[PDB]
Amino acid sequence: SLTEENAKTFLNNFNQEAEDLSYQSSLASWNYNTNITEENAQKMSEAAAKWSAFYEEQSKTAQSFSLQEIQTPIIKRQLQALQQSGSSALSADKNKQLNTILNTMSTIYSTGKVCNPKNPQECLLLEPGLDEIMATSTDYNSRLWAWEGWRAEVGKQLRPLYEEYVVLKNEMARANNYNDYGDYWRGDYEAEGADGYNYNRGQLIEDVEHTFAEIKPLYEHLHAYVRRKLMDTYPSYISPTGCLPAHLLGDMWGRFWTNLYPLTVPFAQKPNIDVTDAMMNQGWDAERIFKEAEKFFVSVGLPHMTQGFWANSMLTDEADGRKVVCHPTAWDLGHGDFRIKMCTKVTMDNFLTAHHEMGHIQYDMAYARQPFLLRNGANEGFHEAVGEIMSLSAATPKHLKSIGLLPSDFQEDSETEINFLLKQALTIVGTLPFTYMLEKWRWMVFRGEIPKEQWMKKWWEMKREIVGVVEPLPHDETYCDPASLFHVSNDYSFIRYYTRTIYQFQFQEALCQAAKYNGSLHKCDISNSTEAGQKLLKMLSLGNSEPWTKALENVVGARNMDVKPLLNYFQPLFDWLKEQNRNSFVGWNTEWSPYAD
Amino acid sequence: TNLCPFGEVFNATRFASVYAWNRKRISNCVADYSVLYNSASFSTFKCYGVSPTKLNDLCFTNVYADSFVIRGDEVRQIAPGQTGNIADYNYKLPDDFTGCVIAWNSNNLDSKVGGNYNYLYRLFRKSNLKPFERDISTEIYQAGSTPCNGVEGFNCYFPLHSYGFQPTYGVGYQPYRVVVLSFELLHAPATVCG
Ligand SMILES: *[C@@H]1O[C@H](CO)[C@@H](O)[C@H](O)[C@H]1NC(C)=O
Ligand SMILES: *[C@@H]1O[C@H](CO)[C@@H](O)[C@H](O)[C@H]1NC(C)=O
Ligand SMILES: *[C@@H]1O[C@H](CO)[C@@H](O)[C@H](O)[C@H]1NC(C)=O
Repeated sequence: SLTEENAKTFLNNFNQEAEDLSYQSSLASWNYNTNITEENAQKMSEAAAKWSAFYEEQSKTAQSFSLQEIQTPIIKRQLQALQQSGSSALSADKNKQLNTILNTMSTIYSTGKVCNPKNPQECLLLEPGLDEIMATSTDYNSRLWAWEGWRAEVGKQLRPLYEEYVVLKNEMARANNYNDYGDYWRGDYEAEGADGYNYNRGQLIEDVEHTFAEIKPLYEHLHAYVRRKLMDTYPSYISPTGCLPAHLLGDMWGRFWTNLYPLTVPFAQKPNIDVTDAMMNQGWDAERIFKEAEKFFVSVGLPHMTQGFWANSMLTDEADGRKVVCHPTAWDLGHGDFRIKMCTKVTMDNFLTAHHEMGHIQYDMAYARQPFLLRNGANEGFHEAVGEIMSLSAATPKHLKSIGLLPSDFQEDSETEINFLLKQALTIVGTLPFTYMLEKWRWMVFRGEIPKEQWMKKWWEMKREIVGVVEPLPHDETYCDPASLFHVSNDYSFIRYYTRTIYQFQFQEALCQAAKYNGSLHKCDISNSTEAGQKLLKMLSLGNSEPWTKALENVVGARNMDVKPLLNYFQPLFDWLKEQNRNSFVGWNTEWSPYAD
Repeated sequence: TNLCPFGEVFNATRFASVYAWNRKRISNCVADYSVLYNSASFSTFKCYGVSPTKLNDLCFTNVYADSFVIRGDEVRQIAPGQTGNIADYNYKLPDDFTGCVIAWNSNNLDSKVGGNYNYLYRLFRKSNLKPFERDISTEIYQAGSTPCNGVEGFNCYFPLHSYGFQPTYGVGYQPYRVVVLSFELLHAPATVCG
């Protein structure tokens, strides 16, 4: 009759074919990432090409279905999701140029070398030749030159690349009814279709600003605090009032801050919790590490992991003979194929990433019910947070005690809490300023509201006004620093690692509210209950069938990024940071010059 | 007055696609379903008639035995009244049906790596089918009202699709072989004994 029945029929056919096409393509991709050879490398080509071709051909057809007569919401969202040609809105030549330039980015990140200026022979690369230099080697000039040379090389080798890439992606997003590729990314939160649940595509910036000035006090506190000890280390370069120098930071870029753990640890006498030697002297292997994570998810009431998972996964580096990728990832191929890819050295951290990846899975396993276009997390943000509240609820002393993985006499004193909360803060409140600054810079660089001739100037200006980090030397616009970050010149929506942060703590409190919990948020577990699992499941098994605001409201009762609960989680550290800051200058100025003599 | 090919129905190695489900009428059996009942290896023994006991004790007139192949999560669809993706386009039992539905996951046998494409199932059709009536047809399905004259194109689709099995699947997407025993008693002197 009307376009409704024709749409429904087309969706039936598209599902029943796309499932198998995707399965075969992704299983080829899997077999590559487990058994890298030339054979499986080639075999990745044909199936991926087949999938991309099916998508092109079957999307071009679903445009005669003009969305004016779609009354039912499910089909409306489905067609709205399928009617995107990705980058196809370009002519074939521009699309070729775009994939070419993207691959230049990917490879020029995979390569890239710098040779020490006094050691013209020890010439290393970003990955594990430069990471360990700028993680623990405390000598100032060493890391200074390391960071400097990396930025300089990748700048001279990437500035024109990103320079033209911005214009190309901008024209692409322009051809698909979007102001800029920044609007393209933002359109990932554009969820709508109910009473008030309509979340616009521009409201995102408003919620970001609203949610970031509320967290600013904690981060200024912790920044001044860390600056105290980092000035105690080098009382010759750190400024008593200005922001701390860039290169002398935790990781390569400053995005994470857990690498600067010892130089500014709290009182260095308390035993930081870890159970490496504990199960190491009990003789646990990878499979026993995962047995416990599965037991944790089956306790809370989430579904029991499946038998195909245990025989097809890659729990541990096999005997030898094969060249693996060695990076933990959760593959869900489809059709009920759930697999985990990771090299498992018995360790505390490889005991929490277990929980994280199995959370990724336990999510992908719940929404294996929707019609295959509603098979992504409620948005691009819920996913890396569902597999994260399970991690943070596994680092409590109470959990480790329950399984008896540490001495069953631990006292859980104040100092333990403070050291642990600072440990977690140096990543969770350290990633937020840089993430937000970088994403607010990309958003301002797509919209052309800043000159192409002026990209690094305002870049470092925002860096030092919203993150609190000054550049070691004043680079000119012959460089393009932030492209150096992996997530920049590899086309990933990076605001994802912002939102989930807020999200997870929100989620945390939600379960802790229903899990009948009393104490401080940070000292909480979720196991040995059912409602604390089912109240998550009710949103877990929806995909993006429903506009993410409703899915969110099913568990939190709120409707937006609502960061009260984060500051509640870091409340003890908030107080103790205040107390350690009774005689410091919370805040910074911008006058430190690299060299004004 | 002898045992009859129940085994030859079950232990065959060529089970036919769901839509083209073959049927092997059996007659004049000294039939012992209990050497079936005590298998304890089937994935689905849901009976809709009399207990295995009274089956073994009573002699019926004539029996019919269906056999086909479907994914895992569709062994519940073969049942007296159940809608679904196939369920009424490939094999739709009636309302008072009085036979049993045997089903077993033989993943290893029926599903070879790379894809055992030789199994077909009929997707969207014009109308809901009836008891026991197979549909072998392959006439193109006309979505709207535009004529396409027997070539799949814009809003013109092929009914028979195929779910390519594999061994690396879920417990619900694997080839669950199924066999349906439909009995009936009429005015004729009952033949299949036990
Ligand atoms: C690994 O790859 C080789 C050749 O690429 C192949 O012969 C072998 O069967 C593969 N191993 C597995 C476990 O798939
Ligand atoms: C959960 O309950 C089991 C038995 O009821 C007990 O052995 C275990 O210690 C409990 N763990 C937690 C974290 O409550
Ligand atoms: C197995 O199949 C063969 C050939 O179809 C048949 O002769 C045999 O009787 C079957 N097995 C049993 C136990 O009947």
